[PDB]
Amino acid sequence: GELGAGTPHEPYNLPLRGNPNKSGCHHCLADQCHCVFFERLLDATFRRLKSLLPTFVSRMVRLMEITSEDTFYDLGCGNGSILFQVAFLTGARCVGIEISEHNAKVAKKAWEVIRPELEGSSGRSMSEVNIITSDMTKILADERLFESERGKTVILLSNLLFPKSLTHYLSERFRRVPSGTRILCFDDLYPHSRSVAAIRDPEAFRLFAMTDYRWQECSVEWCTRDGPFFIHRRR
Ligand SMILES: Nc1ncnc2c1ncn2[C@@H]1O[C@H](CSCC[C@H](N)C(=O)O)[C@@H](O)[C@H]1O
Ligand SMILES: [Ca+2]
Ligand SMILES: [Cl-]
Ligand SMILES: [Zn+2]
Repeated sequence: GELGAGTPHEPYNLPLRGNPNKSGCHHCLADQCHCVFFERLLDATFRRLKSLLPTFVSRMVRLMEITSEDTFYDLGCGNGSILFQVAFLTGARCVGIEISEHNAKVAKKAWEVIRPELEGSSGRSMSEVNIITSDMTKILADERLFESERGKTVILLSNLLFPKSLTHYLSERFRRVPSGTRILCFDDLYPHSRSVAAIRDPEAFRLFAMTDYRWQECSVEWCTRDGPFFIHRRR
């Protein structure tokens, strides 16, 4: 149902439906979804105690082919909302890395209060969610990270406000993750808008299949309008 072709000139884009689906959602292709449920649950949880909204996560789970056999990594997970939604929708093991100690504390406490509610409503046990309080560069400096997962690895990199040096280091490091790994970024790790890119960086194209996307309107906190993001799949 997505429009476009995933190319730089025709990125994949999903227009909002004029009327909500049966779950009240204007975003998802499916006529049933959990976006509003998670909106309300997240808001209630964090009241009891720069972001991607639940509609974005619902679209992402489909785009990145996330399965219960995958391990989902949110690099810069913040309060952990993405981890909670991905675990609920996929059953994958979820790992978040957060450099801010306060944010890691908030994510762990929110997970503790939220997991009982998800398991009570769905009747199913939640997969594991782990929060690592650290700079992601320290963690990813280990070449053995992700290797045992055999490419059953999904990585979210919300790096619009990351310094360019950090994104560049991640672009270098992700060339060496196993085949099959899927990586989502916003400030492109492997700029490929121009046709000469494959001559400038032939290794990046040998190592990745690259797909361009527009995020749906009102799916990101900072913008009501749409914007670009990219999925790179290790060949
Ligand atoms: N070098 C670094 N290592 C780990 N986390 C970092 C980091 N630089 C920035 N971050 C974190 O990345 C987060 C970006 S906000 C994105 C939050 C979440 N991924 C979402 O999509 O909703 C911030 O919480 C910030 O603390
Ligand atoms: Ca490797
Ligand atoms: Cl490898
Ligand atoms: Zn939805």
